[PDB]
Amino acid sequence: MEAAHSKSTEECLAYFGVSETTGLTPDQVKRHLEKYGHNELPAEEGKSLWELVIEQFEDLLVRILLLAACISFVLAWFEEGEETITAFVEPFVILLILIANAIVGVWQERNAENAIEALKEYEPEMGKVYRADRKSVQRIKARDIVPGDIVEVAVGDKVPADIRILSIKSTTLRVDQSILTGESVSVIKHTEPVPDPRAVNQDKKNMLFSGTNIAAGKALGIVATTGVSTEIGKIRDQMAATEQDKTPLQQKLDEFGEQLSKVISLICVAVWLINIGHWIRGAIYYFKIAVALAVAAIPEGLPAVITTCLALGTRRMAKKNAIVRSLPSVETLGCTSVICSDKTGTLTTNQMSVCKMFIIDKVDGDFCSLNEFSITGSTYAPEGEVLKNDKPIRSGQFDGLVELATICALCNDSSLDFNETKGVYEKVGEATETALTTLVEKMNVFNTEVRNLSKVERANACNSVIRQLMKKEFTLEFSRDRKSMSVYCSPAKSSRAAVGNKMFVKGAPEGVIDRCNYVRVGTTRVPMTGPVKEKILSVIKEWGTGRDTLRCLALATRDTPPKREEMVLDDSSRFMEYETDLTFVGVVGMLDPPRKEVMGSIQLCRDAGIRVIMITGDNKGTAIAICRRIGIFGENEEVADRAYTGREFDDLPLAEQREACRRACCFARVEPSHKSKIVEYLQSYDEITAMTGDGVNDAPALKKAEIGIAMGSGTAVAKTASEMVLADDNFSTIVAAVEEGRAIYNNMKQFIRYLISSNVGEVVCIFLTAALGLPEALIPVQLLWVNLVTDGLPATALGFNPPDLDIMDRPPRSPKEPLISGWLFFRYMAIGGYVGAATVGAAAWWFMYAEDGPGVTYHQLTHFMQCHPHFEGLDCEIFEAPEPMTMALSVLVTIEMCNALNSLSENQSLMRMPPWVNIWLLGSICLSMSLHFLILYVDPLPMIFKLKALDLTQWLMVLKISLPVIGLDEILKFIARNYLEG
Ligand SMILES: C/C=C(/C)C(=O)O[C@H]1C(C)=C2[C@H]([C@@H]1OC(=O)CCCCCCC)[C@@](C)(OC(C)=O)C[C@H](OC(=O)CCC)[C@@]1(O)[C@H]2OC(=O)[C@@]1(C)O
Ligand SMILES: Nc1ncnc2c1ncn2[C@@H]1O[C@H](COP(=O)(O)OP(=O)(O)OP(=O)(O)O)[C@H]2OC3(O[C@H]21)C([N+](=O)[O-])=CC(=[N+]([O-])O)C=C3[N+](=O)[O-]
Ligand SMILES: [Cl-]
Ligand SMILES: [K+]
Ligand SMILES: [Mg+2]
Ligand SMILES: [Mg+2]
Repeated sequence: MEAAHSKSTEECLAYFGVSETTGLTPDQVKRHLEKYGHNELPAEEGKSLWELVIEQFEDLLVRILLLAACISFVLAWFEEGEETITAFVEPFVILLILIANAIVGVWQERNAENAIEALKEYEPEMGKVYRADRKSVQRIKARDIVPGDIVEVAVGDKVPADIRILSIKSTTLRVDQSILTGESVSVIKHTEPVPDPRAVNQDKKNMLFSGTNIAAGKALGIVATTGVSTEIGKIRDQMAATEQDKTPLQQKLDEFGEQLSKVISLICVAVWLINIGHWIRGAIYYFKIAVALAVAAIPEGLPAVITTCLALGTRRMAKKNAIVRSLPSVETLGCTSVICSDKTGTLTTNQMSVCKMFIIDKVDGDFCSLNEFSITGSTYAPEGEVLKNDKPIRSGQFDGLVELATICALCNDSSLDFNETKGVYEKVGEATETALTTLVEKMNVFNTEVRNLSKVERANACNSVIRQLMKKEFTLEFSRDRKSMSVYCSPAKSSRAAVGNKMFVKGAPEGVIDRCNYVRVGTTRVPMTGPVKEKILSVIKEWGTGRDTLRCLALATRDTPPKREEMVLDDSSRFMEYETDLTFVGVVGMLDPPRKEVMGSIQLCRDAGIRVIMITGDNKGTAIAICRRIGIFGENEEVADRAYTGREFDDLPLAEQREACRRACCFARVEPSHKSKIVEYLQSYDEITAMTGDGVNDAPALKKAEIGIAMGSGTAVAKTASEMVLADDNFSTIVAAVEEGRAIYNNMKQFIRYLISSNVGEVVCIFLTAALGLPEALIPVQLLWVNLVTDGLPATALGFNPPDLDIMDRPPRSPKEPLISGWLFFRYMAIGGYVGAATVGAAAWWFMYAEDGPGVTYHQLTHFMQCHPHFEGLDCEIFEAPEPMTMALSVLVTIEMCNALNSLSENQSLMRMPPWVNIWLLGSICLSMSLHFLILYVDPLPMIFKLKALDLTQWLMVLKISLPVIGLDEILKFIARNYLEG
């Protein structure tokens, strides 16, 4: 039954054809099951391990790096293998790296908890239905509840289906709908049809939504929808539907990878360009250079280096209490352009606070004076002080304030509890009432010593003094008609009727103040006149529709109550006349106040070019008032077309909506799906958006946003949906979390540039040793070992570079900003040209012009393949020698050690930026050298690798070749800052 909130109770009973008095039939329930299925959100299952590993292989660079590992296996099989059988295992290192880099990724994806299973925790197991099967109530499996069933709910029950209320058997039925509206105050339901067929859950006061739970009362209803078709079912349907996008950086690495897949295909054509005429050996040569061509092109270990860089940011962030569940999100938080954030529980403490209160002062003539007070503290904890005119006063010095707190402590069902496990006070009962309980604690009316109390005894210390002052005989409950409630108290002394027993009354100000024939002035009573009533009804309207928009409760007493045996308590309708001839005492103003640090944190995002949008299910006038307090709006700023309710927003034509999401800062009366749209719209303008929330109703927006941030105090659902938890609930840690993102990516830019322009030299070299007939090509094992650990250690040290000073004064980077720019392309083309020649020039220097180099002949080194009169006097097996290739390896090692010293800063001299500033960089160069020394001096490693040679002079030669790269860059660096300024 769709739109059941708008039809009558008879109409709903008629829609299915049932009476309340007797349920559905076994005939009906069987047919309904076959029509509507069972009552359950369907579980969503993760990917199988087979289908998870396969996803690692979809990337092209690993799809071609896999292809090169296979090609190596064949070459390993052939007699070059069998000449040196032990050292054919270079593919296994390739394969092992592909297996490792894939295994860390699957563990990244395998370790993950399900936010839909977290939602199904709101499905109750059992349900109470009346069916025609039997006369009594029937407790059955809630998944067997079909629509049209008659169901019953009492205190503490989870509502098992979306239910239209038929009969509220208690006085009020109070429901906790935080799962849909994000609010915590109990909603008072009714049975009258709500007509608008496009009313939001906040307006559907006659509905009971599956997942929500009953706070107080008992009710009977008829099921409107079961299973996925329910408001909570729409939440997960939009949660399973959303699909998280590719990181902007991972887009570039896919962009970059997609181009190597093409430029690798092209260099293989230029090798075949050797057709200038002006079989196993020929085959092996085409392949043995193709494999090394791929190994020299794709930056292996860059996935390894990137992973450990984020993993350390995860570790440093946890020091600042930001728990990062997804490692790729530590950089996307830097380019956050917009921050969408929930209100209650996020920007505010979600703890009702009594900010202001007043009582009468003077009443003479048409003049009426009020004592107005201010109460500090933004939490249920009894911490905070009462102020009059911003100077602290002692509440118990005002006789009117004594009565005000007595009414607050006695006309109250709520309590205060200190959770020793959590270390924080928690409400016991209604949020609205618990606020009054905390007020009495802050305003220690009878001056009870509370400094030495344990934290558990402090919770109710002051209320318990008042409880022992007067005995609470009975309580006239809250009822919808009068919007008021009362308690009947007897003095519990020997004075009895002389000191007199009293009625204490609290409720909506209009209803109470009408039934107030007197006005309390301290101890004395004065008749309620026109002027006095207006003066108090004036201030209430000011506190109601002001810059402080506060729910006001009127506190009155009845000094001469009716006779205890004269009042009947079966009937909630006589209660209003019972609460008559009252004496007005005072008024209190309530607010879920913003967290201490939220305001300043917003100003910091504004300073960093990040806007903040509030999106709340709370009433609009309240969200606007919290917005002014936070700084989203000005204190006197006339919000006009800048704050919309979900309905007003939905009423705009689709075109105007996207423009609204760019100019509007506040959104209220919002259903869960409304938040996901606004995120989606902001994303349509291609700015990275961040969603902060804590409730279940935020899980759609938390998933859609590129970066979800859940509060620690929030629901599990919200955490499971998001990529970051604020352990300490400190909103300031978001601003700090961004700073890390901006800083990391800057360092990521360096070690990506550093590791890539290292890869570009390995292709210039491998091409030179292939275009010209040079024997000495770098062996793939060297490129691997260097690109993995010899280049890995330095690149990771670029991750520790100092951050920029203005890092938080620049606007967010464009997500499509390219890493290698225009000149920086040339700068690395020139750097790539050098290191490409420096490794191949060493190769020739051994044979041609060296004392231990027997070859010489240069022109014959270029044509050494055939190997007799042209090769006479020289051994052919001397070209396989390991000594001529150490220079190539040691050139590349020393130049990339030096190129890493150029990577500590783009476009800036190291004469001006000494490597001292990054001490980590220098130590990492040492270990790559110390490990390089190891790969040259221990038989198991110089057998796979090359042998040390010309130690006295070769080392000088490599150091003599590697120096000009610092000058090449330092000249290119000076060319850069001379031209960038103009
Ligand atoms: C030689 C080794 C590599 C890995 C290579 O070819 O990378 C190219 C390449 C794919 C790009 C280029 C490289 O371009 C060249 O190398 C041009 C000359 C090639 C001839 C050499 C043979 C004689 C990078 C290396 O810039 C330079 C320094 O030339 C990175 C850059 O931006 C990045 O991808 C950096 C972020 C990872 C990309 O041009 C990139 O392609 C893109 O899609 C871009 C736009 O992104
Ligand atoms: N934003 C808020 N700030 C402060 N309080 C809020 C706020 N929102 C709701 N409440 C309190 O919560 C109860 C929720 O009832 P509900 O039907 O949702 O009423 P609304 O006034 O909110 O109409 P609305 O949905 O906004 O159009 C109300 O009952 C009472 O105080 C109200 C109430 N009253 O409204 O008059 C009287 C009362 N006693 O005891 O007299 C107890 C309440 N209570 O415990 O929640
Ligand atoms: Cl509203
Ligand atoms: K997300
Ligand atoms: Mg919330
Ligand atoms: Mg309201």
